[PDB]
Amino acid sequence: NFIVLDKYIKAEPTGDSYQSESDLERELIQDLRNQGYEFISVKSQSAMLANVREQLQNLNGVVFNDSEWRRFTEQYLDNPSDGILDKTRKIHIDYICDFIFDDERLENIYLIDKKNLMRNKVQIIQQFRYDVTILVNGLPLVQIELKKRGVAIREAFNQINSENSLFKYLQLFVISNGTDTRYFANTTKRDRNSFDFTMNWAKSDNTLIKDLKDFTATCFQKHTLLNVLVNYSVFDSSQTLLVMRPYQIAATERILWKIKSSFTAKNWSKPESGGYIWHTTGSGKTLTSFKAARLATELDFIDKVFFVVDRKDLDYQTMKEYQRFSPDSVNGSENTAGLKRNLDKDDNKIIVTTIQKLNNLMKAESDLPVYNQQVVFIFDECHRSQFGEAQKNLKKKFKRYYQFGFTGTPIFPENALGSETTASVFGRELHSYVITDAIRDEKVLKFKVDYNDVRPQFKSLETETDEKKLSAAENQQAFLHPMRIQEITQYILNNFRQKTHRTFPGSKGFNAMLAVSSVDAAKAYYATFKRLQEEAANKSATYKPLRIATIFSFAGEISDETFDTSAMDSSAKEFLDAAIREYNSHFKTNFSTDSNGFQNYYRDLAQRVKNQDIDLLIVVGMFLTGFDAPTLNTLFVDKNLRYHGLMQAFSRTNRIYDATKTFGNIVTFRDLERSTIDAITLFGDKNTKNVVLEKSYTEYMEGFTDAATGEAKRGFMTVVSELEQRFPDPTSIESEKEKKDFVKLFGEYLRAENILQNYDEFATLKALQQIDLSDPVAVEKFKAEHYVDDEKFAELQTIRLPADRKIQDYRSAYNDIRDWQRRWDDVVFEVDLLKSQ
Ligand SMILES: Nc1ncnc2c1ncn2[C@@H]1O[C@H](COP(=O)(O)OP(=O)(O)OP(=O)(O)O)[C@@H](O)[C@H]1O
Ligand SMILES: [Mg+2]
Repeated sequence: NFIVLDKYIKAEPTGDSYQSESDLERELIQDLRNQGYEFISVKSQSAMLANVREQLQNLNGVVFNDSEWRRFTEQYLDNPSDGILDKTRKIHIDYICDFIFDDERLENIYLIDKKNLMRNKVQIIQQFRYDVTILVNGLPLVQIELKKRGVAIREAFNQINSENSLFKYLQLFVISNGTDTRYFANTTKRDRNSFDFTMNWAKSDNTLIKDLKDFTATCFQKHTLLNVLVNYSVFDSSQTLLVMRPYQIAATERILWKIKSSFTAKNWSKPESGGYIWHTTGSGKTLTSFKAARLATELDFIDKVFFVVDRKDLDYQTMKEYQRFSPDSVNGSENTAGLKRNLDKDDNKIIVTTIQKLNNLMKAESDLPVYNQQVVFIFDECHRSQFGEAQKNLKKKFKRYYQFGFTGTPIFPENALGSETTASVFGRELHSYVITDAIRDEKVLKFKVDYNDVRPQFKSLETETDEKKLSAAENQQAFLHPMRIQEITQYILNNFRQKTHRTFPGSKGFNAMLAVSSVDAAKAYYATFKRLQEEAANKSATYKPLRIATIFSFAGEISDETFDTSAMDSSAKEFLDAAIREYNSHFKTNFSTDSNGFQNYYRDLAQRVKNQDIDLLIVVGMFLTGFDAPTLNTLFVDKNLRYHGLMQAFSRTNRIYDATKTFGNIVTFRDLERSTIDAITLFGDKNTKNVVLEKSYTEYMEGFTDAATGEAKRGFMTVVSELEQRFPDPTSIESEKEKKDFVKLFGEYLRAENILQNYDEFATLKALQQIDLSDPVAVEKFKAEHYVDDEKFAELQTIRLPADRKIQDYRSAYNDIRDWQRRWDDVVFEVDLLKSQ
């Protein structure tokens, strides 16, 4: 009985007017009542408290007196000092209070029955703003915000903890205009707080369920809702609440059903017992897989659950997270001691480990009791090389097992390259969520891939398709040639802030990575960066330097780098040591070259790249696979990437953040265009690249038509033209209609400008807006910096952009109309783009 349905029957309108908010609320209440949600009238905190007393007393089979209830309220349920985070902690972890009565007996008082869900009492109330609140055992856990049919859901979200304090217990938010319904977690954290994280409910085929009637009839089925709240909502060690998306739940629950059905049939340790999940890169594989293992421990018939990852994919939050379930057993090292120690932990089913360690252990160990136990394996995006050996030993040793795997880049026959196919190893595909689905849902970002062809001397070298010549090409004469490195480094320095959206004043923006071909490349780059930055530091006292850092150790798959720095040669070792010394100096930290020091350097670095304490990370093969950095928008690539490695590296930029991050920038100094198309194609079909790859500069300036949606889009020059024709201003106002039309138009302007900030052509056009009128030192400087010859420099002067001041006036008027709107249904303001500018 899956809560993400294989088949659902699109319901019928009554009807029975569906236009207004109270109409939506009427049908919502009626439908929920048909679904077994008792409706009650609660006008106060007092009445809520009373109702809760009733439900909890019934649920726990106990009766408080007024003194005991008051004490229970003040010290556990209703603590005045409690915030939202404390209530979430109470729902997810601390949901049992061991209470001392007046007669001095001790009893466990549950807020929720998680063992038997349906014993829980669900109820509904309405607003005491049109809202409908779902109470579980009296506690409000769900909030449905209702808006009129006309109201744009993104603006509705844009609009909408203290008192009444019981509403701190809120876990799940849902907001509907009746055409569309979107759910999102309740939290105080602000980094997941944008519209991009709101979610549509769906089926196993990931077909969306937009409207309120069907959302209600599916997501709001008591069994579905309660399972989403209790079993499908992850609370991490940073006290962040993440509600899972339908594809994550579908995959997870299908894995659970698979394990159980395979156990009932006593059919195990063969491909048909387990399964694989194809979840496109960035879709949340680590979150879901770890969650699945944790749920798999809840099966009584299972003795042990292995959750296994690749040390290559480790980073700060993830290690912090694994530490509590498997103390000091998860790291870069080869040591199996922590693994075999956790393996002996009494009354404990979960073991997190790295594939390296599991393989080492399975190599060294023979008679381990676990081999004979009923075991579940969950593999999270493991590289092929280690995985094969691990599989050989796994097959030979564990006698009763169900193994599962998550990947965003499966192994088909056509990419086999010496290894076994994913299907051969894991058997059936239990669920799929592909790249095109993810991009359709906006849960993942597109790529803008561009070869920067600025360098004629090195061009034929950068276009080389032959594998052997490329290997031979790494030296000071060809790829590592001082001028090439200097030109690239100068480009990256010059265009960094532009790429990363640091350009407009006071803007926070993003950061970037530089992926390179080898250790010598990394060294050359770091050195050149320091040199050029010191020179620019001389040239100007107003220069504001970037913070560069690097990490690497020793070696279309991306080559793994061990955490043992001893394997490095002396030159690299000394350069890394020097780099860590400098890093230590600036950041006031102590990390050393030794195993532990380098391990903690890796950790601290991951952390500082995630929060933008470091502006550009110069890496070779590290952090190119699993690294999670939503604020990283740009990857610079001097390296040969193909297929799964290509997709995995590029995906470092694919994390959604908000309206500011439109897509990830991939700026390459070697021609990757063909490899990009091949890679995207392998993992999709011949049309996949059109959905994945962003369109051209010319298309965004002059207009085009999107294939997937079918909609026509302006047309930034068209937008600007309409701004000047229709709104010379202030007289182009004052009526309401003109205000509205202007808000819509300028909205388009802001979205288009924001998009075009990532194109060198537009950056150049904008750049040209200071320049000349007498001394052409800055003219030739403009030509050299933007690599623009005279033939272009002539035409760029012909293209009229609107004056900076006119833009400022537009922006301030836009903001004014917004503030006024606070004190119009179709209209959506760009809050996110505004708040930066
Ligand atoms: N259901 C969700 N709700 C909120 N945030 C989510 C959800 N699922 C994933 N995320 C966020 O998306 C980001 C990427 O998650 P994650 O690294 O698990 O994806 P992945 O597919 O494992 O990535 P990769 O393919 O690089 O290994 C994380 O920061 C995570 O917090
Ligand atoms: Mg991951």
